[PDB]
Amino acid sequence: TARGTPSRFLASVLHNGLGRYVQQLQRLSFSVSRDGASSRGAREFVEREVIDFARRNPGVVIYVNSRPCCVPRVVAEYLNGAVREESIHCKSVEEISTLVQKLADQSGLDVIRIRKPFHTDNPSIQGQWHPFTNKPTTFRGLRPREVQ
Amino acid sequence: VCPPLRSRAYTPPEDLQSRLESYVKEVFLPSNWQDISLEDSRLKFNLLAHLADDLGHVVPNSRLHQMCRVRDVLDFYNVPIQDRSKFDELSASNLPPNLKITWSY
Repeated sequence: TARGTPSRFLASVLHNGLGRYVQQLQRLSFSVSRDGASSRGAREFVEREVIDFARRNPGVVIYVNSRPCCVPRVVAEYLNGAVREESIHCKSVEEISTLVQKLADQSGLDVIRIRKPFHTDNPSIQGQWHPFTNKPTTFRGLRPREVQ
Repeated sequence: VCPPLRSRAYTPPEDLQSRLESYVKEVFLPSNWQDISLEDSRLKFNLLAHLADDLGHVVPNSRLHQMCRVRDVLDFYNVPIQDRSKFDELSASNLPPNLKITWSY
């Protein structure tokens, strides 16, 4: 629930789109296993898709470590320092590809409730409303019931 | 003394047709030698054993029955095979500079 979960405001790491888009994902560590039905999909992904993904995303360093593992994993490290660990255990090649692409397209900001679907650093151009807007001024600034 | 383990890699020889037809003449000669039926067990064994001894590559039992003609034998012996490990294959598959692969095995 929102009250039982932290929340943040919509934001970008370094105003990611103003000057130039920068892929926030920087590192992808695939812990895979030579043997084990759990990492069959991970093995097929390493064989057929990891190279294409690597050449498509030259800004991401991909470390494929094949060691005895019961739960193959993918660790995504983002520019902002965030580290997201996902299990690719018993996932097909298509599922692993979609997960990796989602990690690539996702920023490092925490996946928590976002208070507002928008974020403006300059919300007002004509002047934020205050009680004295839309209020006429009187001669010599006389408040009501003032005698002089 | 156990001989050193043989590598399963096998690259077909360039003079494969000439070697095969020489062995066919040795075993059995007629025109269209590629269609010589290998229905006789004696001749089939002779040809296949000679080819295996010469080339270091033998027909597996699974494909032994389907090697019905000299043409089939030629096809099997011209299709290549490699035994490099998966690590070697991945490393030699032209890995991009941002992809690093290592085994702890």
